[PDB]
Amino acid sequence: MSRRYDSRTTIFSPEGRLYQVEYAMEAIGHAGTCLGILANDGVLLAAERRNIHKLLDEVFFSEKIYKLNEDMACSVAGITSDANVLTNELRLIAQRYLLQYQEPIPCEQLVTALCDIKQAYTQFGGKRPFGVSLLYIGWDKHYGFQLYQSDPSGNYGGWKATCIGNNSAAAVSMLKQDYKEGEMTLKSALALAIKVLNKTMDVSKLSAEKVEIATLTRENGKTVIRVLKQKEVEQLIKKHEEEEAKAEREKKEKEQKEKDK
Amino acid sequence: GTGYDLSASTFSPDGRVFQVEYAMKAVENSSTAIGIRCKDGVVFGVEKLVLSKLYEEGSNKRLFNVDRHVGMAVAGLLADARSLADIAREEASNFRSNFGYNIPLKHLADRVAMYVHAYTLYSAVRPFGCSFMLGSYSVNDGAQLYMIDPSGVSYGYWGCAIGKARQAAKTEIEKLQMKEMTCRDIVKEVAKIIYIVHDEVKDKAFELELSWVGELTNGRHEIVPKDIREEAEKYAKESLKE
Amino acid sequence: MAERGYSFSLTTFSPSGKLVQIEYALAAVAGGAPSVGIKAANGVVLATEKKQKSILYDERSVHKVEPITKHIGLVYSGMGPDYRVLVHRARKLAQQYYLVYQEPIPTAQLVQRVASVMQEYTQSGGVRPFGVSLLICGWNEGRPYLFQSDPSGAYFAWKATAMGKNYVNGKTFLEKRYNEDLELEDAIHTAILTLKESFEGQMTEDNIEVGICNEAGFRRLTPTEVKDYLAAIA
Amino acid sequence: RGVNTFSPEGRLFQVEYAIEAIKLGSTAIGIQTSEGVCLAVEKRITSPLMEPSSIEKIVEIDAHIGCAMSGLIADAKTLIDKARVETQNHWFTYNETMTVESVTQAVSNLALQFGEEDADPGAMSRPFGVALLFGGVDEKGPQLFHMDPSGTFVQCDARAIGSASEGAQSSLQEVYHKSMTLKEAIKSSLIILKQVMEEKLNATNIELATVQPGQNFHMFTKEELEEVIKDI
Amino acid sequence: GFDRHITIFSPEGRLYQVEYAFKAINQGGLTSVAVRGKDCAVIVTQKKVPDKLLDSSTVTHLFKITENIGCVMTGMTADSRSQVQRARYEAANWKYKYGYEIPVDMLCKRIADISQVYTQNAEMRPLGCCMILIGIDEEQGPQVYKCDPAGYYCGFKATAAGVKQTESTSFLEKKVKKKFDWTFEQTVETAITCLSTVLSIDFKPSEIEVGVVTVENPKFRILTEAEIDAHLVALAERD
Amino acid sequence: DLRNVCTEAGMFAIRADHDFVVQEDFMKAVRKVADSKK
Amino acid sequence: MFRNQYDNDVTVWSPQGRIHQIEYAMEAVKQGSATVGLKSKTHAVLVALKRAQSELAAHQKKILHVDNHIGISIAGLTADARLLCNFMRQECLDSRFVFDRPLPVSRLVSLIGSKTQIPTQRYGRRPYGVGLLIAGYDDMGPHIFQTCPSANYFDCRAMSIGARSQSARTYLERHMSEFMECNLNELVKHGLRALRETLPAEQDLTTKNVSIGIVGKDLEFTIYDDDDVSPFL
Repeated sequence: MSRRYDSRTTIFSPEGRLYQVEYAMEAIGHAGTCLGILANDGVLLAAERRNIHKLLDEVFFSEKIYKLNEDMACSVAGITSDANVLTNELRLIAQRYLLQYQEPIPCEQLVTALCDIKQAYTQFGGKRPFGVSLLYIGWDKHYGFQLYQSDPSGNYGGWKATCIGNNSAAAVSMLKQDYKEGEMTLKSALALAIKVLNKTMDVSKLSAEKVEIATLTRENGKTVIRVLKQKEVEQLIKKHEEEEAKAEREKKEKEQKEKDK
Repeated sequence: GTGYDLSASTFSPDGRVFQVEYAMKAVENSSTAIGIRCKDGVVFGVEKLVLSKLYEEGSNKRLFNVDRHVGMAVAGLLADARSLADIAREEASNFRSNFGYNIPLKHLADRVAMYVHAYTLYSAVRPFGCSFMLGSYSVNDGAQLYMIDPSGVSYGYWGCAIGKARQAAKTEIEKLQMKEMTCRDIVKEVAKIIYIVHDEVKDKAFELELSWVGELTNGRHEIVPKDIREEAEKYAKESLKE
Repeated sequence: MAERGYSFSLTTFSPSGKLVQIEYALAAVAGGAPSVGIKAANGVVLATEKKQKSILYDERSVHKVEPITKHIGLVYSGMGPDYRVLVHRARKLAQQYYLVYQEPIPTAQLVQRVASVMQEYTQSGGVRPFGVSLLICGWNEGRPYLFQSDPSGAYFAWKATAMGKNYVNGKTFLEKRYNEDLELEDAIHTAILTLKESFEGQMTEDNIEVGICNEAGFRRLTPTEVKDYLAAIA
Repeated sequence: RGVNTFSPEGRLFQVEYAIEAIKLGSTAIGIQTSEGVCLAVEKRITSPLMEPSSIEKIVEIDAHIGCAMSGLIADAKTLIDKARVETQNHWFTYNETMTVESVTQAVSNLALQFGEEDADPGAMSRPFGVALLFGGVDEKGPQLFHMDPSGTFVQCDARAIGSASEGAQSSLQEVYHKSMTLKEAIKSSLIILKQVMEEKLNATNIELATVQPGQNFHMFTKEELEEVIKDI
Repeated sequence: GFDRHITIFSPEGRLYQVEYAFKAINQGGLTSVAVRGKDCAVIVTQKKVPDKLLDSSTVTHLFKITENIGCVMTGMTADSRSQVQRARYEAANWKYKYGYEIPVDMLCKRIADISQVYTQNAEMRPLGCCMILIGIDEEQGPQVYKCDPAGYYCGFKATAAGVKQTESTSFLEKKVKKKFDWTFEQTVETAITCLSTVLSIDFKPSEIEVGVVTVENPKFRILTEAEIDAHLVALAERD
Repeated sequence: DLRNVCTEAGMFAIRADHDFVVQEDFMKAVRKVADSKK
Repeated sequence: MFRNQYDNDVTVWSPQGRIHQIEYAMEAVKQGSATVGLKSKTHAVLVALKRAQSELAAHQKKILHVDNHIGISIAGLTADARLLCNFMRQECLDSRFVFDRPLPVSRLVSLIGSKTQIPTQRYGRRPYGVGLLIAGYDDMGPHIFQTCPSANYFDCRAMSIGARSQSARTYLERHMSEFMECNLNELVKHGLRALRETLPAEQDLTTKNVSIGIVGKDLEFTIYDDDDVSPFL
């Protein structure tokens, strides 16, 4: 013939969607939890760190958090191998725009480039698809702070707060309740992340080494980028733990007060 | 399914592919040609089966030329042989002009050998199903006879033969002299061999075809038709009738 | 054809969400002769075993450690031909890029290039990825060193690691014995012991290949030098 | 399972399938008479919130050749763009008139490109699913050709193609005559067109056109169609 | 796994198809052997024919790759001949470009890389051949390198070819303890002897084809009958 | 396997009506058996 | 089974080494019209049947003026034939520009063949399924060739394509000797008779289907069309 090797891939069926697209989603779900809380002050970003050992080393704080701009950073959910290829093109387009326009690229435009790549493959290309989701922590000087999300299905959103990674449904629900429309500050947010993070974690002990946290705020330049240190993170956790203990204690006092069972 | 008729760019549990064995079966399935080399030159002779009277030959034969010093004969499918050959003469010609020499027989072979082996490594282009017999007389080297197989194998020969008859012909040939008299004498002798071979093939008529590269031809490639073909025929008709 | 063939890859998404070919390569890795690495902090030690299986050999002919650069070296577990080829392309890329500049090579960048070549082959069909795992060993200044590269296309930092046959068992031995401050001579003693424990068919001064990165990067040990250490503690 | 296949029958698969697709479309009718060619069509309708005013399927290629098309309608939109240009190119080059037939050949070359094999140079994977009734007037007078999805052209004087074609062609025979009046014809055409229908006979689902030498290619207007209804 | 129209990674650890190249690499009955000394490096082969309607003065399985380098091939004939042609071009080019002589080893390594790519293609197979390179270097002395078409090549103290390699290996090891005690010709004699035991044929003047590489010469030459018979006679005297 | 070839030659002699064999019968006999074989 | 296998490989080879593709191609020639070819070798004639699909149609031509000294009849589908014909006309045009010679039709036919044969020898190309009887009046006289989509090139003194080719062949062999190197008139009569043999023979002779085309010593390409054959009837 001239082609007959194929397994009849990357085609439609009575499914009415695409099999391969669907498959990817489950792999996203596996990978460590990442959380974005967006507030009227700053942007809080937290991600939960996977396997760490004592033979393993820390060469950066950056191991889930990657800087795409001097006002953009992302959390990537997906296999490492694919992601590094993808990341480089994304960094590169901002630099084009920077060259011509002579000021930073809009956040929305940078998100638009990623979906365009993927879609081409699904119409026809000859190269298998991929699957990566980014959570965007970003800022602007005429539209204020931005948080976005991207999915490989070509659906991106904007959020006040969203979480993706393991136990996505439960985390989203809790997140919806503790939240208040506006009226949010960083300090409130520090607690909010951990509270939700602990409930998704199975390991009963929480420690500063299982988490990475960062905030992007403004003051100077366009922003100040803060990478939070392990002692500071540990301090937030202990303070927070003492608050969970404290809540529980008040509740027990109320139960005794009603009449004990 | 054997899983390797499909390929022709891979190995099998038999090593080479089934497709390549098959090409070897198809030459044997064809008619019958022989060749005899001597110290004065080399003779080619081939049997052609007659179909019906409507037909006539005028560009389709089984004896083919290479260049204008090279003689070419084949077993297998006609159309494909002609396709190999037109290119060979052309490749030979660019050489001939470029290096300024009148190509060897040996160099020509190498060039063809390489083409066929390349087609065995891929599944893009199905192989030829021919076997080609070539040779001549070189002014300072002698006579040399080669045969190239579709099996990616080629050698220098004293005699070679192909066709259904192959085994049997080589036996008779094997019986005869190394020198084998003079070339002229061989023209008669080859005709007996074909003459006798036809009793074994006989279901319909044949036409006897002979060719030569002779000391008298001065190393050029020519057909032997004319009275010369007919005398050799008379001598066979006298000796036996078979 | 000459441009036809399989445009998409052999590897394919599964309803498992695993990559079949990738899974097989961990097996491909598994078959390798015993490898270890110890980072002596100021130094680096990499070691492996040359199995031997035909008495008929010459010299110490081919290695299993080749210098990419004068500062970084590779050793591996997986398939040998793949290794030779992998070294050639990289070796070409390392020299060309770092003679444009006169700066000496950063470690991470080599890793980024090896992983991409591995990854493009995952992206494209017709050709299959390599089924080797590498230990990128170097030295430079006060930087961290000793890195591992997967046939997967992933990288990680380590202080110590092991490859080859029974990789999990050796690593468990390694984990316990390897702690705190050690010496470059000391790290060699340990690595031989860890390799012996994995398997000894024998050890001679030609079953062992040890190389270090310390003074001015990569230096190749003499056969006598290693033998002195074998006596120093068998 | 190639579609680059010749087929064991040696009768290509894809061409045969096309005829079926055609049996699903409407009915289009042509009678060419002694002087003039008439083409009549069903452009149909279905709902009341639809505007078939918008729709058409009989087009004028030029003011002296026309065509009616039938089948997978989107393909015919591609088909015409190529033809229309090619005709126009001949006017740049010699400023002269093309024959109905020359135009029909040019488009048939383009009918063979299906495959990515080596019998056809690729661009398409499959052919155009449409037949066309090509009409014109020139010095060879009014003529009609039937463009066959089999990438071939046959000449005709009367033809129906469509779902109803098997019946229609039979019906077409009795009414046809080598000499018959043009106006008379239009009434005869109307009768066959009536017979096939299940839906109402209105001037808002059927369309007539003719070409006559005395007035060029003319599309027939609503007011005109309504009058034709009155007569029969 | 699926060998059917593609070749992939398998839990097999090898490939059925790679094994099949190893297995049938001869379809005749030739066997070969090569030994290395510091006085010579010799390859001993056979000459055999099926009939005598065939010539034997052009039939050979020993190739002169270049003046210094010699190559004996064990492999399918079509594949052996192709590879030679490819090599001949690559060597020549290496001479042109570098201006210096091509090392034996260098060729084996270069060729090996060409084999390897074909192992990655599932649109093309590797050529089926084992190539033994022999030569006289001035940079380590004589060198004997065998390749296999897996991409594997290595240099050996001596090696053997044909289908009975392992059997020849056993003689070889016995011998290989002492081999620097053989002078020139006595190398040759032993070399004849180990093929005659395996193959179980006391040779004849037109059945054998000894090729020798000679130290202090850049010659690769196939030996004349008088010398070949002188040896053959020499083993009779010890029987 | 060789024995059959010998006897095979012997059939052809009975056909020829001689108790007298030739080299040719053996050459042909051997080839006849070889083909028939695995 | 494996019918689909043998379609899927155009590189096909079977245990019996057959190539099915050629086989398919032959069935397609037999599906076409009826055509005969005849030559005296000083005149050549071809009676060709041109048929019509239905009553209200009129017959489609199968006699093509390739050149003003060479020509063909087609037998098989019309669409492929057009494509081949452009290549051959242009090959005649450069012969005229460059060389200013007609060029042997024998030499021409052989060249066309190769270019087709080589794509069967690799991926792609389906059979073209038209056979031809190619006539032309060259330097050594007229000559007749049969081109097949198996690229089987043969010169014959007469031939036929169309279902029940064999029938007419047997008559051609019988009358063969009568043909000699004369008479225009006689060749056509035998053709009209012969053509009857190719048909089922329940269909009676008609002047609208038949078409007669001649080339000869001082003749070039001429067609007798419809009624025009009645004078010579």
